[PDB]
Formats: sequence, C-alpha cells, structure tokens
Amino acid sequence: TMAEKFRDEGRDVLLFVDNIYRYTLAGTEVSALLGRMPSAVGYQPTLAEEMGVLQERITSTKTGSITSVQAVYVPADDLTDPSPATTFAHLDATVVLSRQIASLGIYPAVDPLDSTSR
Amino acid sequence: IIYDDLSKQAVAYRQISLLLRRPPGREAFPGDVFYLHSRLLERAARVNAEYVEAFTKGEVKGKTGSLTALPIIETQAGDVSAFVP
Amino acid sequence: IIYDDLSKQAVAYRQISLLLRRPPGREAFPGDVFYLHSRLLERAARVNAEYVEAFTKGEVKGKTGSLTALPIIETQAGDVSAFVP
Amino acid sequence: AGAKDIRSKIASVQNTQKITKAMEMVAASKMRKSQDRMAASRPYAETMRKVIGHLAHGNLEYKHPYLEDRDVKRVGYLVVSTDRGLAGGLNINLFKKLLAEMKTWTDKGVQADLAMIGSKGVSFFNSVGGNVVAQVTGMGDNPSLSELIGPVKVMLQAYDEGRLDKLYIVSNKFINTMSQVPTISQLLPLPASDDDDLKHKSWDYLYEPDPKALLDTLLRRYVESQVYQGVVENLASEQAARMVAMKAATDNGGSLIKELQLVYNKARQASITQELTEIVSGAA
Repeated sequence: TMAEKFRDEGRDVLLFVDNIYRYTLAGTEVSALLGRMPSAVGYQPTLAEEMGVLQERITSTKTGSITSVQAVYVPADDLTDPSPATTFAHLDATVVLSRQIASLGIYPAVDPLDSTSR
Repeated sequence: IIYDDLSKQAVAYRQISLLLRRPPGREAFPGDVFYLHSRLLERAARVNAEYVEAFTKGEVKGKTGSLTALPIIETQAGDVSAFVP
Repeated sequence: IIYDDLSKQAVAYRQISLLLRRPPGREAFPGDVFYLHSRLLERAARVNAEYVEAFTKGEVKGKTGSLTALPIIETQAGDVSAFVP
Repeated sequence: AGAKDIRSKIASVQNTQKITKAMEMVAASKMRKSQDRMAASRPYAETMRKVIGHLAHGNLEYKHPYLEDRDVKRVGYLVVSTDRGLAGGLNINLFKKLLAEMKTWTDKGVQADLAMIGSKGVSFFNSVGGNVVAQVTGMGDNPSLSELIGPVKVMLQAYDEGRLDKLYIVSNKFINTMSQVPTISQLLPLPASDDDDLKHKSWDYLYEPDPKALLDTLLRRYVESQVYQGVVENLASEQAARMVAMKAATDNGGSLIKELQLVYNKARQASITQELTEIVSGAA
C-alpha cells in the first residue's frame, strides 16, 4: 500500500519482498489457527487466492507502475511443491545467482544459462 | 469456446469445497471433481437437425448446430499421470 | 484351518467400525484391529494330553490335540509396511 | 515405492555415478601412457624394415618363402582382444569383421586357423567353434614381446611348414581419442611397401656370416615386432573406448537421477497429504 501511494504520484516504483515463501507460510499458520481444512500438501485452502490478491496489485497503470523483485525459496528443492508452483504462475523474469560465478571472481554472480525472462 | 484453465477452475472448486468442510479425496480434491468437468465438457456437442427444429419451434430447418471446446490444462513437470490431467 | 484373506475380514471390520462412528486410526482402520486378529490367531494351538483328559472328562487319554492356522494376507505393490500386514 | 525406497535408489545411483566417473578418469590417464608406449615402438620396426628393404628387395634378392606370393589353401589369423569388459562394442565389431571375412574365405573352400591374444576372443571363439590353435592371455595392461613369442612362433612354424599360405593380424587401430577402427591387415607374405633402396646403390654391407641366414632372422623378428605393435595399439584403443563408454554411462546415470527425483517428490507430497487428511478427518 505504500508503493500504491507512490504509484498515484506517477512514479515508477520498485517493491522488494524479501521472502514470498514466508508470506505463504504465515498464511498457512493463520489458516491452521482459524482451523480450516488443510489442502494440497498441507497448505491452506485459500493459497492460490492469498497469493493472487497480493501479486495482482503490483501492475502498471495508466498513471504509473510498480515493479517487484521477490526473493524465492523452494522447499526441498521441489519446483512442483504447491508454493513455488503457485508463485511462478505470477513471475515474469527469473535471475538465478550462482556460487560458482562468484568464486570465479565475477560480480554480479548471475547465471546466464539458468536466468530467464518471458 | 476455449477454457483458458480448467486446472484453475478445479483449484477454485477445491477451495470452495474445503471451506464447506467436505471430505477431500486424492490430492485434496473433492469427491466430485470429475462430475465438475464432466457436466461442463459434455455440453460441447453437435446436434442433429431434428433437435434444432424441436428446440427453436420450427423456426429453423435442416441446419445442425455445434459447439467446439478446447480446454487447456496445465501439468507439473510434464506429468501427464497426475489426478486432474 | 486356512483363513483366506484376513485382509478382507479387516476391511469388513473397518466398514462396521466407521458406520458405528468409532474413531478411526491409520488408513482409517479402527484401533483394536490388532486385538481383532490377535485373539483369532492365538486360538491356533497344541494342547498337552492333560488338558484333553480334563476337557473330555477322561474319555481320551494320552493324546495331544492341535490346531494349525495358515492365514492369508494380500499386500499392494509388495508393500509390507501397511497396517494389516 | 514410498519416499524411503526411492531415496535409497537415488543414493545408490549417485554412488554408481561416482564409480563410473572415477573409471573414466583412470582410463583417460592410462590412454596417455599406453599411447606413449605406442610411440616407443616405431624406431625398431622402421629401421628393421629399411634393412629388409635393402637386403630382400634390393637390386638382388634371395628366394625367401615369406616373400613369395604362393597359392592359398588355408589362412591364419592372429586375433587381438581385450582382457577386460566395459570396452563398448570394440571386441564384437572386431569379431564380426573377422567372421565376415573368414566366411568370404571359406566360401572358396579354404580352411582357417586362429591364434588368440586376450581372453575375450578366446571365450568368443570357443563359443562360435572357431579353430583356435594357440593362445596367450592375462597380459593385461602390461603387454610384453616375450609373451607373444609363443603364438607367433606357432604361426610362423606352420607357415614355413606349408600348413598356412597367408597370415593376417586383426586388431583395432588407434586414430583419435574419439575414433578408433577395426582393421585386418596382411603380414605374410610380406607386403610390397616401397622403401626403394635404389638410392642406396652407393654401398653394401659386409654380411657376417651370410645374407640368407641374416635375412631369415630379420623377417622372423620383424613379424614378431609388427604383432607387438598391433597389441599395443589395441591396448591404447581399449583405453580410449572405455573412457568414452564410461562418459556415456555417467551421463545416463545423471539423467536417471532427474527421473527418480520427480517420482520421489510426487511420493513425498502424496504421503504428506494422506497423512494430514487421515489426522484431520479423524477428529470429530
């Protein structure tokens, strides 16, 4: 919502979310506290909507725009797990950082072979 | 007619069904997740001319109507063996 | 004695338990299913001659009775880590 | 199935991948050493072939049985084979080339005799009923000329005795680290191979004792040395083939891990869902 206020002024804003996965987990913990039936892999039933209501507010507009850079953590290295599978549906680009490219003494350590953009 | 994701319909129906406390089946999906898509896609049909006459009160003769459907499904890791696919 | 498919006695008992609304355990089997088979199989025994003489009131002497059981079980996909196996 | 089986299988396949990568490394070093030993043989054979050029072809020549192109009634083969498996198709391609040509020969009614180097060919031709007259085995990665003296002696003794009319060696040729080829090449009667000593008209040796006695042993040693060269090139070709085969097998394992981990993740998720649904719908 602070970024939406800057967007109304007609700026091109940039919004960082430092772990979208933890946003998903906080939704799971709250859903269990309310007591709603578990879904999928133990996530909340509302998972695909709790993610959509956030990810859909950060768009361009006639007046201005918000871009977003979101750090992602994938459980068990499983790109099929419901949380990554729900997140990637919204991602446009994807930059992968590498330990190797760094150890070679190159910065930024972006892996040019795994990075992609639609 | 193109249904741009039946996967996302099935997920929304799963949400509605779990909020109504209904016992889920495989992959947390409700028991009637097959009837959900069945009673939808079974409408894409071609109908013979007698049915068209009977329906439209004789206003049309000899023409056979049709509805063609191209549902889209998204599958994880190219797994054609999942539940909803 | 050859109980063919104790793995279907267990299923019938599961149905009876769930219709009586008893709290379900793992794989929805009721908890006492171990007691269910335990009491059944423990009856297969060899009894010494003195128990026979006591039971038959002296009519049979010096012979030991015996009941041998060969229950049969069915495992899905070789999996021997299920509840009933 | 179930997570705890598939993770065990993934572990074992990763271990297999360690094994095959180590074998690729080892074979890749042994190829370099075996090709050094390959290149440590050329001088002897080349100088002896120049000497035979001068002595036998010459401006005058010495009747020797090994030089003359007599009629063919039966043919000998010296067959080189690996002592170790995992070499790829190297042996079977070689044996099929040999069998095709030996068929073509026996279609003219000639018999054939085999002398086997290496145990793999020994087993193969014991199975296919070939006529193995002599063999040497277990040289491994340490071929030596002294061990080869036996079978080549047999084949020479049978050639001069008229029991054989032509003699071949059949072996792989190392060309590139990525390409080797099976070949059958004649070695008796001695090929005509240029080496024109016309230029060397200027001089002639003092033969001691005499040219015919010397020429006989020169040809015997030369045939032995060409058999040894063939054995060493075959060894280097085996090491190159094992290296490329273990490479392929390591990449095959690396793909099978990708398949198994997708199966494993699916089982992980299904077990979590069926556990949690059993617990929650078992309240109330």
